[PDB]
Amino acid sequence: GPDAASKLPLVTPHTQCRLKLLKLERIKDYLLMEEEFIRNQEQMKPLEEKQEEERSKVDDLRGTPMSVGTLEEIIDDNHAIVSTSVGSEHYVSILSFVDKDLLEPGCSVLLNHKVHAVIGVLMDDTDPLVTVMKVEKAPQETYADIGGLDNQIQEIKESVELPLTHPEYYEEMGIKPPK
Amino acid sequence: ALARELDIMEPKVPDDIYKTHLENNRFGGSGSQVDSARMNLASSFVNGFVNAAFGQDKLLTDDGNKWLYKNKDHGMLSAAASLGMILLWDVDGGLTQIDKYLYSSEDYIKSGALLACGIVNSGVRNECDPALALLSDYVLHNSNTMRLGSIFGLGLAYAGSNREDVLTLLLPVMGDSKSSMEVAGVTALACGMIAVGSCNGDVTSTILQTIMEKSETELKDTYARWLPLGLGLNHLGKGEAIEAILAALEVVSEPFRSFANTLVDVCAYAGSGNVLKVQQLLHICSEHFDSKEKEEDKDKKEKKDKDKKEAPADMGAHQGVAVLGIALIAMGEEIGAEMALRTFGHLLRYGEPTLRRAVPLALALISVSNPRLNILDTLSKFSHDADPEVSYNSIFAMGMVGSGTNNARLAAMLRQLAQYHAKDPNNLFMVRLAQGLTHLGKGTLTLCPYHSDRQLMSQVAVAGLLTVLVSFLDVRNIILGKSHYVLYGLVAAMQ
Amino acid sequence: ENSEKIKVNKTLPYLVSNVIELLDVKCAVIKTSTRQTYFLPVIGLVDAEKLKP
Amino acid sequence: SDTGLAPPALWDLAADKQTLQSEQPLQVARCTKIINADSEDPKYIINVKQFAKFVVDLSDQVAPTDIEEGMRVGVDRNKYQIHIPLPPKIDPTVTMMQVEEKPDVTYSDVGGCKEQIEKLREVVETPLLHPERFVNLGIEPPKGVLLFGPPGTGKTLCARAVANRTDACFIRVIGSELVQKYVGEGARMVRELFEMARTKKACLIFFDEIDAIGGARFDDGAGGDNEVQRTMLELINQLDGFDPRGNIKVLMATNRPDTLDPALMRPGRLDRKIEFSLPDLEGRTHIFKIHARSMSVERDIRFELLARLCPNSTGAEIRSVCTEAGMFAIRARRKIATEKDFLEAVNKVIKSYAKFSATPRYMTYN
Ligand SMILES: Nc1ncnc2c1ncn2[C@@H]1O[C@H](COP(=O)(O)OP(=O)(O)OP(=O)(O)O)[C@@H](O)[C@H]1O
Ligand SMILES: [Mg+2]
Ligand SMILES: [Mg+2]
Repeated sequence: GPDAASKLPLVTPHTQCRLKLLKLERIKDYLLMEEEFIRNQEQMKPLEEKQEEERSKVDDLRGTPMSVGTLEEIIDDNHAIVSTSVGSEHYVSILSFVDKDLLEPGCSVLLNHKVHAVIGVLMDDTDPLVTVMKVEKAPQETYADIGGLDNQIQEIKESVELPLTHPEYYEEMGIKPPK
Repeated sequence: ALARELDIMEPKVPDDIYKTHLENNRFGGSGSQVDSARMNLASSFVNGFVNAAFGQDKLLTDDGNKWLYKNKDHGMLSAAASLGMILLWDVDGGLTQIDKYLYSSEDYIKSGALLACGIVNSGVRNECDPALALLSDYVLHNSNTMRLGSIFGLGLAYAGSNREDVLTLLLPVMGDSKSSMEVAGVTALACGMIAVGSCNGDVTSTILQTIMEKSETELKDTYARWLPLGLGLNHLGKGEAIEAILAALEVVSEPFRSFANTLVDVCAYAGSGNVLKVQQLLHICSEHFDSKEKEEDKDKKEKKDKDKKEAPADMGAHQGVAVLGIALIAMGEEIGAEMALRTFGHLLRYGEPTLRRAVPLALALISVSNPRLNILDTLSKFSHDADPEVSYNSIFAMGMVGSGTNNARLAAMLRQLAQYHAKDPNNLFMVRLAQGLTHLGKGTLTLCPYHSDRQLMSQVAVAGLLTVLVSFLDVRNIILGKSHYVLYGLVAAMQ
Repeated sequence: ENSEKIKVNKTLPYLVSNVIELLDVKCAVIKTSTRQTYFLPVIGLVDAEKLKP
Repeated sequence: SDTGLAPPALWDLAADKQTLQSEQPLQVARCTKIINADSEDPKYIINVKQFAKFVVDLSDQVAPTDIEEGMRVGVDRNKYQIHIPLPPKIDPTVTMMQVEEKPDVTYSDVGGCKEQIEKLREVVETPLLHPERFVNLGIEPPKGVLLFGPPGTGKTLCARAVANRTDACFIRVIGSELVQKYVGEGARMVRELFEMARTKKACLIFFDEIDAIGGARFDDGAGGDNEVQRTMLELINQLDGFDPRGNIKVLMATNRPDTLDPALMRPGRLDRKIEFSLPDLEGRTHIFKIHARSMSVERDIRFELLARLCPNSTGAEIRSVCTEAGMFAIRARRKIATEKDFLEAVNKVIKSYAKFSATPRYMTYN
């Protein structure tokens, strides 16, 4: 999804070109108005803190013993059928506090322990299959180490490595890289 | 010529096949056909537009008599206008046979036909300019109804025209209060957009025609918003030396003068990227009205923030939208502040899924708690990707149809007439040039349909007036052609 | 009595069970649809002969 | 955090009061399944998942016609009263077969199959679109098509293309998904598939590579394959089986036509058989054009000569020549190809890799 870093990787100037300076100052002015924009409205309208009050109310709406279950089907929005812990299916009501986007049919769901409903999705544990074949780094064998085979190293370089380092070549002749 | 003849394939696209891909709705009813005109009227609107530019692709016109009988007496008046849309850009082809049948009864049906004339005659910019000669006579003729249709078409047909004779001529018709209010009100919007320069004489005169109105009409009108819009674009680029007269002479007026004066400032300051000018709008304006009963003003304040922010080097667009969600909806007022939904689609409306639509607007589209709230957001989505030519759009459209407010009729036509209409092919709606920083002064007309749908007194919900939702379309074509003097033809590729 | 008789039946939710052994030491042993067995001393509002194992 | 933190602005849009207004007034129900409708007036017999089989009647707002035997319905958690009918359960592995995104290929990237394409549109792209033409005559349009040919001829492309224009729902099937561990549930995926399709007024099923579950009936006295055979029978029985199949129009393409049961290859199920033979001279001269468009060329290239240098070259072997001829230009560092580059391409993809190939040992369909 969204990336925390890389706000604007506009390194095209790649130099002391003034264009770098203009964009940076733009955010500064916007930041200044936002500062007194939030705190000012946060005094005469002490309803939601957004930092301690926002989280606090939802926790009460949640339950101390948060439940874990499998979402089995997606009935109309705000409504879903979630398989209970052991073997039961409940026609629970989806709460808007959830992102409402990660609700894949069968991943995971957190439910209140008394009025069971959807309270939140749970990230799925890395399945053991992925870890089985997820080679991290080739220990020691380099590419000049192989030696010997020369005309045969160009084919592999040109099928599984070039289209990822210099896509332009299979970008201007309109040819998809060998499968 | 090069699209159908040279190309071997030439298939037809009936409307029924794709009208209802999901069959859940038809299950259970097992037919149960009804003669409701509300259902029939909406369906015709969707079908009519898609059949444009299809001379031989017409099937519901030869035997269309039956459709006329299945509706109310007054329903056909709104549907009468849609007939003209089929024969788009027909200077004289369609009018040749209409004249011979003019000498006939049923003059009431003729009222709806004229509305179509304005759209077809818009953009041709004929040197002889036949629109006035073929429209002036009926306007001056003494009848509220027959000239009622002529009022809407005249403004749209002359978007590029800026002759002062028409603008002054139209003033008396709207200035005569002896006729229907709607007749004057609907006209006032058209005249505002025609003049994009200064037009000092009429801009001040237009203000006068609004000043000498009773407090009840001025306060509770629900129709005076468009008045500054025409003036706002008619005073763009003016400095403080010009607004000094307006401010000095507007110091002995009612507090409503502050309400209207706000719009002019933004339009005049087209490019004024800054923080000091924007701040008092949100904070000072919001706090002051909390001690009085005046309302319906903060909504316009937020929608106009798009100006001088459309093209922030393609970097301020994402930042601006984020603040709105956490500011205007996070803790804003319950109704007015929460109704800042049509602002997001106004800033950038071309179609960019997964980064600016699913998160910002798609989340609020399922607000089943209040159908009225969904009304603004349901129409908001269609505006920004009406014709994006993207095949990965229909999945979301079906995510609500058949799974939300289906029993209610008021919410029924909100989605069907708009959500299913986003499939129009070979069409583009972006107006920015290739550079993306130089906007078109007359191309910014896609701003009127951003508060009228909110109230809906004889605007959208009430049948009788729906051309307001058809006139704001002003864009270019998406087809590029190459040819030679002797019709040689090349196959040069593009990337 | 009918008012009181309906009161127990008025609790419409029943628990379906299969009769296991209609012992005559006219009693019945049932096996509710929850894997629980019982020894209803009195058959209840049903004949003692219409009930076959 | 890290569990369900959504846009905070949307939480207030959630109207926590309404959520409390919904986290109390709205009773949570439990799924169930009806077995009987004991007569008298109400008295519905119910079967919760794994608690018991209770007896329930109604609450107030569910019309008696709204409920029928064997229908999913929610129930109260305290008194067990039906409150809302629930949708039937479709196996998630069978519900993932529905294509939600159309493949990006149209009926203009397949060349030489003019007759095949035309014969594949009067059974899957005309009965549904313009369905009134056949009404003014007594014709039940053929329902089902078998596409067979040597590997890499275009069986899937002509199918992937039909899904790009079809208006009715398109359902995938690979022919290996219908193989499952336990006896039984290899026909459930073939019973659920058609139940889902019948819920759609127009539906197409593409049984791609129907050879793993479409074999011939073979009794060796040693308990040969039987689960796959049972699954095939269910497929055969759901196309013409004493029950109108509906509007489902099957479309199965097989690499090995001479292996199918002589019951899946009769009119009624797999009605029309479309042969995908190796392209002829006019054909492979057209495949070259459809694959060498978005590439740099000498313009003056004898594509016909290249077509005649690979007589029995499948469609795939022609794209590999085009995708490889430009490869010889990336290596020389040039940016515009040449005929000599293509000729070296044919010498490598057609005559140099002919040792392995697939065409010589498949045109016998064995
Ligand atoms: N007539 C054709 N025109 C263009 N490309 C073709 C043609 N026939 C095959 N191809 C190419 O074949 C490739 C895909 O082959 P495809 O899987 O459709 O073949 P197949 O023989 O039906 O497959 P299989 O037997 O392996 O299931 C694509 O790259 C496509 O360009
Ligand atoms: Mg295949
Ligand atoms: Mg046959």
